[PDB]
Amino acid sequence: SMVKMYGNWRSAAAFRVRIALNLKGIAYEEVFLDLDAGDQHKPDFLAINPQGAVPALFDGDGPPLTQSLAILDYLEETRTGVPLLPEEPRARARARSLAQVVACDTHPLYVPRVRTFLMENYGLPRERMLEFLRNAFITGLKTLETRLSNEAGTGRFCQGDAVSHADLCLISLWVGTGIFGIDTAAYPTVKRISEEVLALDAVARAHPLRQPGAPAS
Amino acid sequence: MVKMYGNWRSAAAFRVRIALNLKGIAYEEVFLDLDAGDQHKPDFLAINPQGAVPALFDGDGPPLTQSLAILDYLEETRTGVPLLPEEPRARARARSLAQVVACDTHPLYVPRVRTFLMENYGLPRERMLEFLRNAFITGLKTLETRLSNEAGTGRFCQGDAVSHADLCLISLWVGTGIFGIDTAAYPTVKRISEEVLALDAVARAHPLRQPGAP
Ligand SMILES: [Cl-]
Repeated sequence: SMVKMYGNWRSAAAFRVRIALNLKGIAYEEVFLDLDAGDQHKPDFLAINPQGAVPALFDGDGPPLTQSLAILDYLEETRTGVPLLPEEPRARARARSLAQVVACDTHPLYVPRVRTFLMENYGLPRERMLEFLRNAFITGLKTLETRLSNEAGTGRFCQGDAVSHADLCLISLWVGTGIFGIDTAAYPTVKRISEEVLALDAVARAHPLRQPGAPAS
Repeated sequence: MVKMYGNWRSAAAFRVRIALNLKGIAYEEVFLDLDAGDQHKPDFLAINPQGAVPALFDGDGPPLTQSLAILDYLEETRTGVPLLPEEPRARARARSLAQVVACDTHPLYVPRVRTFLMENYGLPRERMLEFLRNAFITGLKTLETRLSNEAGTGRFCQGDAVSHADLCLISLWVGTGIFGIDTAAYPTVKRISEEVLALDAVARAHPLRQPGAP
């Protein structure tokens, strides 16, 4: 009778879903887990989510929905009022391709499990592990800047003049440049669009720094 | 006609190749040699700034990249057997399973990452491969748990019809052979993978049956 999300303040995947829920006007409650303190591995949570996935979304009766892109499409197909994809198939594919530059090629390389594995498996200090994270960000940001700057499809937003899944993924990476201290001077098109997206109430309300567990700044 | 810049070993190219065959879409594949640095030539960076495969040209217009986006494009613009169910919960489940591979697992073992680990940290190949192995095992454990215990699984990942979930699953499964990952602990994954492999459209698209393979 109300959507329930299990999330985390910092998670880019949780942020994407949170934005979509807000943009579409879907009432929900979010439960915040500490992913650094191993809440995702606790048996009581595992009782409702065996593989421990965050974010996890419960939409009334049914098993939970996981994986941020799959969830975004689920919301698109079940709540159609404010569409977050265009209608034309090539435009949809481009928007999804841009989203996946982030959600497939970039973000999975900097999740907490990877950060901890690099340190624990190789004995790398945090300072050296972060070289992997920074490289992921920079590689992704370079691709997005080139594509957004040179391709005809870009408008006010990543694809045309309507917010799409591409923008939700883009802003989720952009906020990470703040959280993880990546220089963004070289990506002015990414900046312009990210600020355009961040100016929206639905996006700002969902910002990691406005969630429980966040640091001050 | 459809034209794909591909590679024999690429899991992402394999996903797309399977869909083309299943849906009765003819294609030309250009096989890049990624050991030889074909992905890094200007011509190709022009096509894909990411320096990666696959890239798909569908007539005129710009190339399409990202295997999941391409799979949905093929679903939406072509006829041929559906590779997603009709009901949104089922579609979301299929996509989620696909994304365990395509988001959480596969991006950790692509060539650019293997090369970065060796070059940036000076890791020997054998030590770099621990990162690759950990990715496979992590994804395989997640898939085994989900597929074995969730009600949605049938003959295939989602119900009894092949979907995007299976194309991604088998793209991981074939890598267990190529990269030498033990699979004894994932019997449900094995069952479904061999079910999918039995389909001639999938068997034709197998990495080891592509030009450039050993
Ligand atoms: Cl999952």
